[PDB]
Amino acid sequence: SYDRAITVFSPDGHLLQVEHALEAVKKGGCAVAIKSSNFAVLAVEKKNIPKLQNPKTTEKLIKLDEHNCLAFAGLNADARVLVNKTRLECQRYYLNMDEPAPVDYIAKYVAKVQQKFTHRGGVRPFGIATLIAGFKNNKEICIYQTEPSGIYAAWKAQAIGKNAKIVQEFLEKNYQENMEQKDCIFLALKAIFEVVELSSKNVEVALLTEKDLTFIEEQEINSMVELIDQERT
Amino acid sequence: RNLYDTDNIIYSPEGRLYQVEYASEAIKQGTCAVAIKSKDYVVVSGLKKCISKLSFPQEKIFKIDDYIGISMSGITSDAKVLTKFMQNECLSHKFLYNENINIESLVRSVADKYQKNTQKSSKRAFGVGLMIAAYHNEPCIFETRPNGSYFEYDALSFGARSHASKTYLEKNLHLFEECSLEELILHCLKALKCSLSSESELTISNTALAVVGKNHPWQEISSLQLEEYLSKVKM
Amino acid sequence: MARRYDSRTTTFSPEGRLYQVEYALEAINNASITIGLITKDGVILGADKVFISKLIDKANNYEKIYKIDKHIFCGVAGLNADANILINQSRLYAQRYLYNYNEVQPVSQLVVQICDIKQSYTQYGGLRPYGVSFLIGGYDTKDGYQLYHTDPSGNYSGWFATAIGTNNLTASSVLKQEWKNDMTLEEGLLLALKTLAKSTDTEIPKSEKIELAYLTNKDGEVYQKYLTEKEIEELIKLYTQK
Amino acid sequence: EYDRGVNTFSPEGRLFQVEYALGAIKLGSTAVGICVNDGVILASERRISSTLIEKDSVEKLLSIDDHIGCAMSGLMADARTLIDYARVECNHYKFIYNENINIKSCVELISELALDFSNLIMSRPFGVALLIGGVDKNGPCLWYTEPSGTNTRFSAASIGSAQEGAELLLQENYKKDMTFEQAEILALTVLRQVMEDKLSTSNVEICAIKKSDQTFYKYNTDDISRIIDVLPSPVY
Amino acid sequence: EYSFSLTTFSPTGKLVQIEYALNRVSSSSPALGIRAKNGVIIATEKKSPNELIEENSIFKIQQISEHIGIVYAGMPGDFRVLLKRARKEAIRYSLQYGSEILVKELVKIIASIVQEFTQTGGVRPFGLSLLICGVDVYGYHLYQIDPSGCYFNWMATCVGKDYQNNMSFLEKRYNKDIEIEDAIHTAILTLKESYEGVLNEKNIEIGVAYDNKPFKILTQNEIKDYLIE
Amino acid sequence: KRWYPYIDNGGTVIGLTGKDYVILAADTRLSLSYSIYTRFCPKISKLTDKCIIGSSGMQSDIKTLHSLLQKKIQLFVLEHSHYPDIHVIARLLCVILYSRRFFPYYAFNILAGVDENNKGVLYNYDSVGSYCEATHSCVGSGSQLILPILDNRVEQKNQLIKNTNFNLGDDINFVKDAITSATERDIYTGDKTLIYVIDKMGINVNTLDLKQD
Amino acid sequence: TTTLAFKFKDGIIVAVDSRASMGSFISSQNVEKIIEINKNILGTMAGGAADCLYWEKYLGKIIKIYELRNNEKISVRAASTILSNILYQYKGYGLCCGIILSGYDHTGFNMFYVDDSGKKVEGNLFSCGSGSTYAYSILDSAYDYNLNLDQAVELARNAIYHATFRDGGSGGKVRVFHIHKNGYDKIIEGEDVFDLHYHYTNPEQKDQY
Amino acid sequence: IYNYNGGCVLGMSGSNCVAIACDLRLGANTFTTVSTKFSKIFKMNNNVYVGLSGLATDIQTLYEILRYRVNLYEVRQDAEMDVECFANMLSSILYSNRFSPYFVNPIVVGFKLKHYVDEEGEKKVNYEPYLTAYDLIGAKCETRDFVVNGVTSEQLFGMCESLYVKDQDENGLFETISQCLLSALDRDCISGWGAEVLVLTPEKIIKKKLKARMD
Amino acid sequence: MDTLIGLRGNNFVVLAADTYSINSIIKLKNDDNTKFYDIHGNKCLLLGGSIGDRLQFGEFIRKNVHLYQYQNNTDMFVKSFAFFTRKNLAYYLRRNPFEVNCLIAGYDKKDGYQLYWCDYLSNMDSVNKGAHGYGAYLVSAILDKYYHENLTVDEALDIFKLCFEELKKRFLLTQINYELRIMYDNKVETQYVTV
Ligand SMILES: *[B]([O])([O])[C]([C]C1=[C][C]=C(C2=[C][C]=[C][C]=[C]2)[C]=[C]1)[N]C(=O)[C]1[C][C][C]N1[C]
Repeated sequence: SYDRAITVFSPDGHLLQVEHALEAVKKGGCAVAIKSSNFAVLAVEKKNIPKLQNPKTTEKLIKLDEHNCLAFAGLNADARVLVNKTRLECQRYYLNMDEPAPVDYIAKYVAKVQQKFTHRGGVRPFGIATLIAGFKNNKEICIYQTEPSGIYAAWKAQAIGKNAKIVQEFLEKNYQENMEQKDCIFLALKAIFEVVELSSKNVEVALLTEKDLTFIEEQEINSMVELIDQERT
Repeated sequence: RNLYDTDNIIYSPEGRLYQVEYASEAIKQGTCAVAIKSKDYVVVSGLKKCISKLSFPQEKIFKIDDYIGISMSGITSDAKVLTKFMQNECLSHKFLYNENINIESLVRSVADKYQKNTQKSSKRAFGVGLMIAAYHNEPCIFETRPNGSYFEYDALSFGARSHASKTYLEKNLHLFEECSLEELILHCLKALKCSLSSESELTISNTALAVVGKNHPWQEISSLQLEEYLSKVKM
Repeated sequence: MARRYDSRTTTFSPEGRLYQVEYALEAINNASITIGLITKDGVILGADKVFISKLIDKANNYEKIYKIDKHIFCGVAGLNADANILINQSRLYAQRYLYNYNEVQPVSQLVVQICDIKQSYTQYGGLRPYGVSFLIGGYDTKDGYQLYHTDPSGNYSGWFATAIGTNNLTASSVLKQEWKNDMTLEEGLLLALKTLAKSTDTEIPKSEKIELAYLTNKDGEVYQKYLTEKEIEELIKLYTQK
Repeated sequence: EYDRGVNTFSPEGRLFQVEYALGAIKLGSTAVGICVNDGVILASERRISSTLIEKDSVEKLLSIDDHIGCAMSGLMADARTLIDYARVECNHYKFIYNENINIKSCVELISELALDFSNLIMSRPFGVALLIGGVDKNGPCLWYTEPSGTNTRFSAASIGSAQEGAELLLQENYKKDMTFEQAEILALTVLRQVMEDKLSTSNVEICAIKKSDQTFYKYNTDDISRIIDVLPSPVY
Repeated sequence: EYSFSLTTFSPTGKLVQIEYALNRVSSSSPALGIRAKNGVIIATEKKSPNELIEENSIFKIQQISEHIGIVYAGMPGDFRVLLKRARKEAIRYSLQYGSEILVKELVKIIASIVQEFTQTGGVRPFGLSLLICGVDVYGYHLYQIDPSGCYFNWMATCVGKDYQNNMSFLEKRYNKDIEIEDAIHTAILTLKESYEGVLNEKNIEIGVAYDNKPFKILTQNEIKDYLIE
Repeated sequence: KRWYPYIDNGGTVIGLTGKDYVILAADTRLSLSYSIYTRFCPKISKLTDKCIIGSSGMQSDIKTLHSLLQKKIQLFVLEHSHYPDIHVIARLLCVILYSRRFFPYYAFNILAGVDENNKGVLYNYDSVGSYCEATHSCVGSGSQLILPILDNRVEQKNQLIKNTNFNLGDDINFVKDAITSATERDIYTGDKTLIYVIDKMGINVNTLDLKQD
Repeated sequence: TTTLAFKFKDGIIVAVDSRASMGSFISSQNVEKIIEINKNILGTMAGGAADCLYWEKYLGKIIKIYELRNNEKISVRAASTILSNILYQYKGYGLCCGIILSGYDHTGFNMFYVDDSGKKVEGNLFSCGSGSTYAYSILDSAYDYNLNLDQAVELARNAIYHATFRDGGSGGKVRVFHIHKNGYDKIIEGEDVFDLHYHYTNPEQKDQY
Repeated sequence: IYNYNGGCVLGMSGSNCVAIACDLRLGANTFTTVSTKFSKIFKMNNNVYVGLSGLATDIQTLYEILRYRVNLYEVRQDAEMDVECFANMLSSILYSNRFSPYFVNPIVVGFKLKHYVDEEGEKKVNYEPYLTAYDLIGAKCETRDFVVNGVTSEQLFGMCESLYVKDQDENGLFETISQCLLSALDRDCISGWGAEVLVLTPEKIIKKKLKARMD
Repeated sequence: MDTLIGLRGNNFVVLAADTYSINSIIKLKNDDNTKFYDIHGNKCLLLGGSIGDRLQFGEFIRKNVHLYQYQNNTDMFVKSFAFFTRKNLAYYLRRNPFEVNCLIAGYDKKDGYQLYWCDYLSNMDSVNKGAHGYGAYLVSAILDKYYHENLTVDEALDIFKLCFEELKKRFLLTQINYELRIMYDNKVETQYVTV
């Protein structure tokens, strides 16, 4: 209804309307972010019907500011409304502080607004799990995983979305400390479609640096994919 | 029963509001508190609750104004809303005017605060009962039930084993002429001990006690002062 | 207290879905079919008129392909009643953008506005969702001809050809098998008839039936719509080659 | 919730939501606080889900103000809004009144927000358990806020999944008189008995609020090492 | 918490509350609209009442503006609130633009109001169907508004009880170039055949547009001459 | 015709602090433009056991500003269970005074009290939320006259800094000297004055009689 | 009222007088105009007394929360931007305050003159107050940016003196601070009877001018 | 109406065509020009031309509203909007700001579009001129012939009165309105840095920019 | 009080402004002032008038335009940017003064290089040459006499030099330091001139 608590404590102590929101994330698309010395790479899963549905949906890899990534995973309906609030927030902060919003501040806000929607009355919790890549006040890259419950934490290399457990356990065993520009692409690609089909059209990968977020084009994407199927043989 | 319980609006087929009858027994779980009215003094004592032998005893007695003090018994969070309301009410009256708030009028002002949380369905009845003990120009003791209701008493008891403490007070008519607070404070302390369970903790320096009277503003009884009172209780 | 009377239309299901949106999608899967097609000349929208009676005026009106702006138009498939709520809303949005920025609103920006309002109802408010989803084809000077398919849930997607409505699978199959990337306007119109005829398993359309419209920007965004007369030639042309 | 709202008394006199939230505070990492007459020490388990996490952004012992620090239990995301709220209220007090807030007073404004859903704005009870401590005046203080709103000052409390075991150990090994160092080794021993295999630096985040300096201090990897080496209880 | 929709999607994807409203519209007295080459006819049958009632005090065919009439078939209470609210739109429009409102914009405005009660919370859908007819600079019009809120453009229609065969009767007796005088003749006949126990005098009602004359409601003197055949 | 809402009721409040005390003195005359309302209207209202406030502006604002401040202080005591320090009170008065910056109180306030073992301390305001610790301050009609006198005896331009020590008894006599000088040199200064001495143990309200002209 | 700042070779030297006068009468002469906005950032009062004492200490409240939620120290650019915005909401309400925010942040040494009308500006040698013109005049003819600390405070003291000399509303004790790379120190909480020190060293005459 | 941004707008009616004209100046202060492209004649519709004169802020701000509502009316209508419906809308739009007025003096010019049969085999018919003139609070001063507003309203009234004849074709009407404007702008020192006569017929629209004196 | 000059050619747009800070009217405050608000989408916004209102207005425009270009992956057109700026300036006009004079400039794929001139009263109109402040009375005539069709970028700067040594020679407050913003060849070049 209008102004009723729809998220309330189950007799065992859990919040059922948040627990169900987590299961809405699992029915999404996997997203992977990898950190490095001074840049972060983000690779996500995209689904397009052949010959139709031009890839202008560009769900994941959302620009927030000059240097702020966002690769959500969950209900695309709630993705736009949550993202647009941050973009509204990012400029307001850059107006009240005259300095671009750091990655940590944006993650704290996204975690705040998400947790706000599971505490107010007559509002459904966001069915979205996001991860943000950006630079702090000091120039230092960071990735901030987020959950629909509002919990957030910084991660070196985290995977969210559909069957993120399999990707995470793989990503945990072969992550180097400071990988190369072409290594981070490979690790993200090798991990993103460990659960996704090996086709190069399914994955969309972009790399974030100190300036001018760069989208990786299909040339090397196809090139590295052909380097992975032979890895699987 | 099962149907006539969900909200604080439905009347049971016997005309009973269950959701305020249920909150009226949350006071029956708080620890005992006893108020005794003398000819010109009021003595309020309450048993503090220790949840563990590491924890500090919970505060039972609260001061409202110079000559007004209370002793909640119910949900602690609900009481804290009422003490702030009462404190902000006696202070405003002492600010808008220069008098002391009429204790009879103050109780009505807090007794209908219970009420406004009963007509609507988005609110709940306060789970706390109060013991408004004050000396305006004569000693007086009040009690507010979770349903909008208040009475002026000559002695009280709250909840835990109140029936045991009431028996001691119901048979004692001395309290009216009980001058010499020493003789009166013992009467209240004996009453509080009566409700207190045997083969358990005895009344110790961790039980609240305060007085208010003619020229005696609401004051706690200091532990050094209180300690000897407990000694005469053992007699 | 009407707590016992509430339906909790904005509450997650045990499997992480929303039942109200789940049922709204079912509502728009029983409505008349609508076809979208992007050609090099322009974008084609053609929907099927559900038969009611021969007494319908069927001369100067049809309730499937409306005009949202001079360069944007939509083909509705779902509850016709609340479509006009969103059509009027999107008409307001496309005209207030022109009020602020002194230029026509790009299609990709109107859709996100009309999808945010469509989504907002299933996020908070305790109201039922909009049981309506419509293709929104339009021409914008930035990214040319576009075609977007909305949803009661609020999530849209760009497309080259989509066939929402009843029996959409049999109309997406024919579109997927015959939509050449580069098509002329008359070629696309024939394809629209073929997918409309096959979706409702009729060999030939009747022109008291499916209606068609397009943009075909001629540096002035002509935005023409067919009266029934022009479709006999389209029906004649389909018969000759099929 | 099947036919009941948030404001509903059980036929036993207890509220339903708050007695349900009490079961939500028995899942966080164990935190142990000890109040001696020289300053409060706060200890906390660190449950790193994976080695990929940075172990720094995730934290258990924040500081409400320059002289207050707190622990957490239960819904971690639901506790940040309290600490953030308390930070504004603590700072707002320092502006209207030039002095620092009493920890007892800081807890009350947290407690009254914990039932803002009751409507004499939130909509459900907060499901956390705080362990606030500080050194305002009258010596150091240590409090403990429940979802039910009741707050009782403790001398040495414990929160988290293993709080029942930690309070069992504290209730025996705690003495009214200890030096600061006796508290530090006591807190680790309590955690050591209930934590996991390794008592490493990356497992606890002990912070102190000394009476002398009257300022919280988050122990770094160096200050935390010299306390583990003590091993006053080498019992396996 | 007191504003939540009572009209919700059924599992089979139907707004079942609307289907109930249409059930009651399909059990009221048949209203009927017919448009001709030079005017529009809206007709309804008002069942033969007791002599206690004053027949003129209740009229199912009310007038919106100079050239826009109306008739309903549903709950009389909702017609009055909708008719009164419909007249405000016809006046609010004329308070901005000089000319009298035209039917196409009036129907769209009213349909948006019928749709609101379908979606907004705590209210039920309107239990009636309207037939707004009028004369504009764009010729003659005859629209129908469902309880669902969707509106249709008609050349001839029925909304009342047993409108299935009632409208089938019109299909075989209607043509685009029908004379307005013949339209009333057909309008009487279709009501006459549907009305069991044919006594179609003192229990009928006609409203005419008459080729850009002001909308007029035929009093019974001007009706008995139409009951010969 | 416009109803200017500000009038000055005159009167002066003198503050002077020592090593371990503070002396707040004020007159009691309340007067209109040139006539006299009453000959005893106290301008000093005690706040805690060791903090008093004196105001010398418009008496309607002074009565409500002191009343508002004691209402806040007692509210502070109940919620925080300890009497506020003078620094706490002084800061709080700054917020209350500035809370109406765009319709300011027409009152100038001097706040006196003790915070340390003794540390006699004193604050002065100017009608809007601003306060600086001072060794001596006076506000009101006699502010222009008394302030030079207090300067010459507390601070020094004198070549040799005589009377370096300042016992409590002499300082009381000095304020009686000062407040009498303002009386015979100022129109609005009172006829009976109250002198407060916030010492270690408490406050004295010894009264002095002045000229009636 | 006088105010200075340098951003000299290895710090910032902020200098003010200590006079608060209403109308033509000196209400007080021992006011503190420097405010501990932060450990590294410190502001300055000018113009109206309360309109900047309240807001700077209100600004310190905002910074303390921000420095605690983000657990990184705020920058002078951000602190100044916060202050100018909140002072802009009171355009027509008659506020009057000229604030010079100087401090050390991650991006070096920063200074920002902030005025009651949202007048944020980045510079090296700001000065505000009634006697600011004379204070500017001395500094422009002696400023080097290569001055060491010993003669930087001497220049600041020299400028404050000459401003208080020519200006009626500037005077009293001279306060000269210094902002480190970590915190700040109070170099001079000083005096002002040193007219007979800089020029006219020997008291012999009236110092004709 | 202000000397600030001095500009005038003129409209005239012919036998079967109407002509709307204006000056192209945009004067920042009274005696200071900054632009000579500032056309004050806007195309609301195919045969509904509005001419806004006055402060350029309110000229543009009102034009956005007019264009925002004419399009909203037409799109919701699937029908071309006519002058007398639009003209009354402009009267109410100005009045809605009765106490915060739009400092403009609009002119509405365009054909009236009667709709009788025109024949046994025709649908729509001849057109009517429909000139009208307003002021800042929207008084519909409808007139069957020339209408003027602007700072040269008084200069234009005199010339139009002495030169306008009853009915003229497209060629004849253009010359009279051009002479009625050029020689009226030459008597104003705050307007007339180049004219723009726009005579339109039922079939075509003619835009001409005269070689006006620029002084 | 402060001079803004703009010149538009077929392949360039050059914006000129003095780098002075008139604040504390009895004197200057900064010798290298910042009035230009460069926008990401190859746009610039030059403000005159009061320094307090320049920051509040110009910065606000920059955020909203940047927010528009982030919500929508496009780059906001110069015509949209110009008329959106006028809307906000006129929106606040009857609620807050904002005595700021704009000079909108940018490059657009469809409309080329455009210059827009805006008064404190929102009198937006596209021009080939603009001039704000009191210096407009002394630089507008050079902008007419020495400007012709299809100038090249080098000649435009020669024109701007001719205007600058005019304000030094004849204008009351002889502004000496000016900053330019040359837009041409998909570049935003910045250079400072003196005297
Ligand atoms: B300056 O002369 O312009 C002056 C500046 C000033 C002085 C003092 C304080 C202050 C107040 C309280 C505690 C600490 C410090 C701040 C600012 N202002 C004035 O002279 C004007 C003239 C009349 C009113 N103001 C005092």
